[PDB]
Parts: sequence; structure tokens; C-alpha cells
Amino acid sequence: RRRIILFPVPFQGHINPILQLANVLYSKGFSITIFHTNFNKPKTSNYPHFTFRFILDNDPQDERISNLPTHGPLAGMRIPIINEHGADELRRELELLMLASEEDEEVSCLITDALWYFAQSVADSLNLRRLVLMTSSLFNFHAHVSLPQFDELGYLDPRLEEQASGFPMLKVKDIKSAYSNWQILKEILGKMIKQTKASSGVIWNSFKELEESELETVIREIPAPSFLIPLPKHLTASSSSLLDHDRTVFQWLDQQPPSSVLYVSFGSTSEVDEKDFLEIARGLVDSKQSFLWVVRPGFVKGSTWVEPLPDGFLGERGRIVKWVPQQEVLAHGAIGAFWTHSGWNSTLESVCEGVPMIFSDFGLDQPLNARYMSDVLKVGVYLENGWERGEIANAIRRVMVDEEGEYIRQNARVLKQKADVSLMKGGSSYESLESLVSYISSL
Ligand SMILES: O=c1ccn([C@@H]2O[C@H](COP(=O)(O)OP(=O)(O)O)[C@@H](O)[C@H]2O)c(=O)[nH]1
Repeated sequence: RRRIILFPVPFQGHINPILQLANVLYSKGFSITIFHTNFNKPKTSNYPHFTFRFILDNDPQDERISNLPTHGPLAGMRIPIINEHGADELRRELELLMLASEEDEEVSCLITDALWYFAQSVADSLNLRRLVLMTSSLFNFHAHVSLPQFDELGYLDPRLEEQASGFPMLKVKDIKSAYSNWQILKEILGKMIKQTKASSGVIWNSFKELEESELETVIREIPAPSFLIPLPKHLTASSSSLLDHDRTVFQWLDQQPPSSVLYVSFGSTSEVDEKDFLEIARGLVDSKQSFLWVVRPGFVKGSTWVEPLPDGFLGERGRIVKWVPQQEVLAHGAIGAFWTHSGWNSTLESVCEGVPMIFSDFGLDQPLNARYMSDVLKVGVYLENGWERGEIANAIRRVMVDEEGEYIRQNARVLKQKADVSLMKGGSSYESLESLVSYISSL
């Protein structure tokens, strides 16, 4: 019998894939321990088959992380702080668990978010193999490792619409948006890459037929074995939701004709102007399509939730809610399209449910995902120039209704079919999971 310890980053887009992976590995016969902060902890009662151990921010909470806001952009300061200072405690917790191990039980490996680069030297010091879960795409990584060529060209130092000389698949404007914050994030990024290369294995939330152009880069740049597993095709992340679901949406979805509803969501941490929020809204009302919008409290700047919106503005065709089981909504027959911020989990969920997309972005990997999806795979339309009520209306209608958008809708159906085929025997994802289990078992 073999145990795997998994250590996620405590944010929705990072907890979701790591607990999907944990469930996949449990289904293959491993026992599971989750090391987690108290901050943003998921509902442990949803996981009776996992053992949770809460670490790093137990009371008395430390002076370096105590006082930190639980919401907003500053909540992410916990990540560099834990990387810088958490090694001693992580080692103690791993050793305690390895000690209490049953006689017939061995800890096979530690799997961490790639962002926990500090865990490599900790695992090394215990003779414990560490594997890394990437929560972003292979294409994004390929763009990472190409930054030197980008740096020389001054792309990183603020000709927007031409293709990048290194990357034909990207525009210069994409690269400028993705790496707008290079002084600040550059340090974390380099160490994350270095310790991912130095790990014992890299698990990617993707599949070969989604990112075939990128496989050779990962083989060449990362000496450790890579595994591609499309986690949403195995199970949804419903059980790791950090917020209560509004399931009243499914009764409303059941009142809509097939493929008639635009699902709209900009993720778990994006935020917008009071100006932009009302323009998007008019863009939705203008498209004349039915829509289900998820607006996270605080998504709006200056408002607690949605106060700028006049009572009844959405009228007959629109509903706004705070939070849903997103992949389950995307699977509903009423959904015709997904207007997304292009976060990687959302993008992959939509791909796995065969839903074509309209793309916005808020930087980081998001513009790269939108570019790849829209121009390589051609499963959506990219709103790559801000929020205009007009342009929004046309993109929505092009994907949902226009005969001219039929190829985008068909591409999304075919790509979902490829995801499904990949989990079949002899499929790429099946073989990658088979390889991952036997590899972990050999450790
Ligand atoms: O109403 C919502 C909105 C989002 N999500 C989930 O939140 C995660 C968001 O991750 P993503 O990588 O798309 O973007 P982020 O929020 O990290 O920017 C995904 O798994 C979504 O399915 C959800 O369950 N309900």
C-alpha cells in the first residue's frame, strides 16, 4: 500500500486541479493525504476518503503572514512568504507523517503545485521524490522559456499587431499583456521553473491533442518525465468549491431551449471598473441572447457586488448569480457558449464539455490561452481590444447564432470528442495516466 501527499496552493484555480488529481490517484489505489493551509481550506467533510493536515498558518499565526487580507490581490502574498519561510515546518510535517507510517505503508511521493518551489529542497532532504502539478498550459510554459528571446526584442520593456519573431502563434501585444509585470513576478517565475525542471516528474492538466505543438518543448526543456491528464474529463471540481453553489440555476436552465444560453464568468479573482462592468452588461443585453452571468462579490470596483445595475435591467433573458458549479453548468444542454476570462481551468472545462468560447483576459497566462484557443484550435472568438458594447454583441452572436460561426461550434464539438477519445484505451491521456501510476509505484 502506498500513500501520496499533495500540497496545493490555497486558491480556487489551484485547489481544484490538485484535488481532481488526488481523486484520480485514489481511484488507482493510492491513499491520499492533503497538506493545506487553514486559509482558503476546502470543505474537508466533502473528502471522507482523504486525510487533511493543516500546516503553515496554524495559530499562533506568524507575524509575516498574520494580518494578511483573506481576499483581493494582496491575499497572494502568502505564496512568496511561504516559499521563503515555510521549509522548516514542511520538513517537520513530512517527517512526522513518514514516521507514523504503517509498517505495510510507504509514502511514495509528494505532489505540489509548481508554485511551491521551496518544496523541492525539502523533499530532497528527506529522500522523498517530488512531482509537480502545473495548473497552466504547455503553451504558456513554452512562452515562459522563450522570454530571453522576448527580452532581447524589448517585448518585455514597454508594433503590437505583428506576430512575434520567436512565436508565430502569438502577437507582440499578447506578450506585452502576459508579461506586463516582469520586475515583480520574474523572481518567483524563475525559481518555479528551476525547481520544476529539477523535480522527479511533471503532471500537466491538458491532453496531447489539445497542445500537440508544445510537446517537444516540454520534452526538451524538462528532463523529468511529463504526463498530460485532462482532469475535468475525469471529474468535476464541484467538491473543492470554496463558495456555496447557487443550484437554483439548473431549474432556470431547464426552461431554456438547447444551446440558447451564454454562460459568463471571469473567474475567481478578476476585478473590473464600475465603468467596464456596465459596458459588458449593455453588451450582453445588446446581443439579445439569454445569459447566465456569474459576478463574484467584489468583481466590481466601488461596489460590494452589483449595485450599479438598475433593478430589472437584465430583464427577461438574463440572470446574475454569485457562484455555480461551473463545469456542471457548462455540461447543461441549454449552454451555447461561454464568455470566459481564459483562466486555464475554465478554458479546459469548456473544451472538455464542447462549449465554444468568447475570450477576454486579465493578463498573466490568460491572453496566451485566448490566443491559442482562438487562432490555433479555433474554438472561440477573442475580444482582444477592451470592452465595447458593440463588439461584444457581434462576437456573442457569431459564436451562438451566426451561420458564419458554425465552424467554431463544430470545432468545439470535435475537440471535446478528442478529449473523450484520449481517455479511451490506447488514447494519449489513458497511456499517460497508466505511465504516471506505474512510475509513482516504482518510486
Ligand atoms: O461560478 C464559478 C466560477 C468558477 N468556478 C471554478 O473556479 C475555477 C476557476 O479557475 P480558472 O483557472 O478558470 O481561473 P481563476 O479564477 O483562477 O482566475 C474553475 O475550476 C471554475 O470551474 C466555479 O466552480 N464556479
